[PDB]
Amino acid sequence: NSVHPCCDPVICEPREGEHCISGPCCENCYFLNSGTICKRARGDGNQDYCTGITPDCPRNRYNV
Amino acid sequence: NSVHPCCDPVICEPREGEHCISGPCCENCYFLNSGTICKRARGDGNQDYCTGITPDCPRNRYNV
Repeated sequence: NSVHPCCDPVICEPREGEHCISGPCCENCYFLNSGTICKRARGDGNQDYCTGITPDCPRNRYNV
Repeated sequence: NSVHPCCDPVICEPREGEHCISGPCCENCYFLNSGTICKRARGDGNQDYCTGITPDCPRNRYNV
């Protein structure tokens, strides 16, 4: 198929000015605001939140 | 010009099986053996060495 629209194929980094390529916490090449819920929990209210600085969805650190 | 031969443009990561894209300590998409000198010093013998796990040339930590 083809180049990811966020990717710069001569560097294998995101195009200059963009943050990221893909991930729960990446949207149109930019990081979602930290605090954005990226996964809800079955229920303690210990939900997983975006960091604002990575594209993944970190496990909430209060989880055992 | 064109895609870096190490780059996978649908992921913006190195092709599967390769380590890296470019850097003093990257060669043909693979990490140089750790211990490989990547820069000599003007002279204490405190040279900079590749790590075996990154493509950059770290400053030797014994440097003030």
